Amino acid sequence: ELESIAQFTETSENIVDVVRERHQSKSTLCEKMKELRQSYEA
Amino acid sequence: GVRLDLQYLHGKAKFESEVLTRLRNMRHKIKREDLVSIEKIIADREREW
Amino acid sequence: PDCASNMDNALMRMESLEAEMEEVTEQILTWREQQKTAFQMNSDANSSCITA
Repeated sequence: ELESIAQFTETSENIVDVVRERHQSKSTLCEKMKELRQSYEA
Repeated sequence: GVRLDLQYLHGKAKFESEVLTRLRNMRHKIKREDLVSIEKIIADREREW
Repeated sequence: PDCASNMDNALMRMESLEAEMEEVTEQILTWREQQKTAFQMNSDANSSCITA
């Protein structure tokens, strides 16, 4: 139980860091996908 | 006595496995249907030119 | 509760990065085949003018 509550906190904060790096690490994915999009919208 | 919800955990684990599968299906379709259509039509234009 | 709340808030932004990829794939493929209808119809149109 206490191993799994520890794992739940660690995993929940790891996922909240990994998705942050996918948004903020570089241009970023969230930037270059909108640059690409706006080419075909144009 | 705090409870971890095993049905939410398994529900998101399933749905992320379905995201990971949708991404693989899109990415493999691009690499069998779309790019093979494109690279053929390109090379058949260039070899008639 | 805040661990769960922030983790679902992360996964919904990963789900949102799938959704932007498949729509931009369909934008690229929609435009690819749009252009070919315009290029085709110009060949039929100019072929008709020879008749005059």
